[PDB]
Amino acid sequence: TADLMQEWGDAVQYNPAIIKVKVEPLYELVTATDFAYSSTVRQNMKQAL
Amino acid sequence: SSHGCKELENALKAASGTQNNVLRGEPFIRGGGAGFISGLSYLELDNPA
Repeated sequence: TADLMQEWGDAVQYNPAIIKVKVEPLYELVTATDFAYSSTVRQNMKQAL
Repeated sequence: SSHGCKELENALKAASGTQNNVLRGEPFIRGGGAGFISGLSYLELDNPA
């Protein structure tokens, strides 16, 4: 019934799912501001991935 | 006296029926609360408006 569709759509605001995603590989977080040798760790991750 | 009969019947009753019934529709909405979006975009077949 269109009532439970309305109720579902209202509830979705508070507990939504992810419909479209755009992502970057996790190694782009390994940054010299956080980790020494960061370029080596990054390249390791690039291979491991 | 002599007598002779030959008697024949042949009957063909073919028939056929077909029905194709197709229904489509796509409400689309931008703006408004997600509950009202879902409650309106759900197609009520008796009132597509």
